[PDB]
Amino acid sequence: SGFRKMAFPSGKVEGCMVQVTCGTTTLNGLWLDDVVYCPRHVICTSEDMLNPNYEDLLIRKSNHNFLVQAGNVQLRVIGHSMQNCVLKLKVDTANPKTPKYKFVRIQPGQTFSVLACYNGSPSGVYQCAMRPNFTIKGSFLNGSCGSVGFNIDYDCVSFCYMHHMELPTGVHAGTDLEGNFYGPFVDRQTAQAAGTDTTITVNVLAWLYAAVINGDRWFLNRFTTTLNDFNLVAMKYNYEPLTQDHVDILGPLSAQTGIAVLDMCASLKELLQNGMNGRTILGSALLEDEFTPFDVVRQC
Amino acid sequence: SGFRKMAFPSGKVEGCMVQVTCGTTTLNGLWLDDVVYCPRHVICTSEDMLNPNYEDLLIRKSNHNFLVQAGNVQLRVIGHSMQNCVLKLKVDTANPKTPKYKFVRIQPGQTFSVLACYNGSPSGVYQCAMRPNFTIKGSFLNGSCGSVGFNIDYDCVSFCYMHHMELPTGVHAGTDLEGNFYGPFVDRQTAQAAGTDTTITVNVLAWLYAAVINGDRWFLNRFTTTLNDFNLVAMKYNYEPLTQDHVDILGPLSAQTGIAVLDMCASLKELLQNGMNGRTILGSALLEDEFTPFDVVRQC
Ligand SMILES: Cc1cc(-n2c(CC(C)C)nc3cc(O)c(O)c(O)c3c2=O)ccc1F
Ligand SMILES: Cc1cc(-n2c(CC(C)C)nc3cc(O)c(O)c(O)c3c2=O)ccc1F
Repeated sequence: SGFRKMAFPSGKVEGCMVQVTCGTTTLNGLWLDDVVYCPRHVICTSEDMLNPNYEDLLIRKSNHNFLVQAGNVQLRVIGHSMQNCVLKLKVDTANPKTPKYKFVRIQPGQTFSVLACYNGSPSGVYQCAMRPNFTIKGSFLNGSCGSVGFNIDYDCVSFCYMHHMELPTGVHAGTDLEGNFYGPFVDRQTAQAAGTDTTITVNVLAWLYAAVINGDRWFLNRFTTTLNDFNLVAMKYNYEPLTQDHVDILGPLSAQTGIAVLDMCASLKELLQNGMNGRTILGSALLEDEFTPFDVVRQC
Repeated sequence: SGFRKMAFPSGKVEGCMVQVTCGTTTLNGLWLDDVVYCPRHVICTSEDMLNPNYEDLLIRKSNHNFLVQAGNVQLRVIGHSMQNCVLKLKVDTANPKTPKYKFVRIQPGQTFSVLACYNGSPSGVYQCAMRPNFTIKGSFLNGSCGSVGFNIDYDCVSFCYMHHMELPTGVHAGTDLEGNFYGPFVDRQTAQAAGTDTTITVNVLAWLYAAVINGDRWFLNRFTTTLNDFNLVAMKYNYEPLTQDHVDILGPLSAQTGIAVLDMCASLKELLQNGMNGRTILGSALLEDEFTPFDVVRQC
């Protein structure tokens, strides 16, 4: 029993975190086989950021401009190149702690764990969702660039996020591990801001199921709604539309609790229209939307 | 910016988790140097639990009754003994991944990370507080016994919790690593239940400071209160009394935000008397009490 925001064990990723220094900037890098991945703005000075031509700055660099430290051991950089917004520093040593890994890009609404790092040293691990507006509500101080997000499946680490910058509202923007930003953000100084966000409906539903599995039942009722009538209510309250595919995905959880998806939607409609009247669900007074259906099955 | 429930990187603890089987029971063990630590009820059958004499059950055991598996490698048990409520299985191999470690007992109100494990395999990591009633609000399914709680300080893992059982309200009870239970709980079948709980005041205050550091300010005000007048309000709302030592501990956070502790107490008094009026603090509609002052400084 119990339900917590649970990250994946981070050990497999901790063994890949290194420190990359170029000029006066030190940030974090991901060391897999004989390649070190890090944000390309490591090659920039502060005054470069207005309109950096990264093609410029990189040709003006050479291997010895990059100091790579794995723990106490210096790694010798033997090659450098750019892929989109990440830098690939080829080193002379394959990381013996390289786990089986994948570079996958996630969808808004999916979750992952973040290993927050400073100077190549892991500091903490926590769960995140990719928001519908492609930001993440992380916890990052200056120095955390290069920290990565990931899922683990059996033995295989699927890296999905690298941290690049904080936006003006305090949320976070980054790339997949091929260097392509999530969302309409760039690694140069602009007034870029997070777009408007929505609540991830299928996740809220999944979390309600986690609540029923854990003995919270006060919000259940005898009503059902149609998918169309629920979606009218969702749009009013700034929730993603619910699709039949979401309904299908919630199936297992529906079967385990004996509460039909559209039966649970009726409860969600009541919660949105009436609030909670001073009660809580799984220790929260808000509707939580950063647990996927998979996260719930995983933990329950 | 941002503020999340952040666990410590679990890699150092993952390398110590093993699987301990005795009879038909398989649970988790902590492998440090040439000793494997696990709950002593691993030697019990279900029908033993009414009034087990653990001195009994253990003398009726021998080394080969205990199967210890570290990943795929079987560990040979060469000694067994009981210390309070934990079993110490001496094995013929010192764990080469033994970190620097300590066995420390924590106080109610302190926090730690839990590496939830099944069959010796780490499943997830998350943050917990030891409640004032010595339970923890964890996330544990059957099979999770032997999972440990810990803090990390520099390079040193201070183990503070081993999981033993779930209580009827769904909260969790366990021991320190010397086998002494937190709170008035026993590893035998009774109607034992969590005692009444209170809210950890100094932590709520710390979290309010984390909120001010992150730009949440709507709950601040120009009032101050006396320590005694705040404590009258705390007792009414089932909050721990606030001591001068708590006030001292909050000092750094007070200095960093320029908000005097008793100034923040006045805000806490208003929040308790009026609620939040539909607003949120750090994404929560409840007053959070599972961040210590240290947790806040650590993350901010
Ligand atoms: C103005 C601006 C700054 C950055 N920037 C840079 C780039 C540097 C040359 C100032 N380096 C970082 C390093 C970190 O370790 C970190 O955590 C960060 O957030 C940043 C970061 O944001 C990115 C785009 C921009 F338009
Ligand atoms: C009735 C009762 C059960 C237990 N008990 C036992 C003991 C076993 C012989 C049934 N083994 C566990 C193994 C886990 O892996 C786990 O997660 C658990 O919660 C337990 C657990 O609770 C402890 C005291 C009790 F009075």
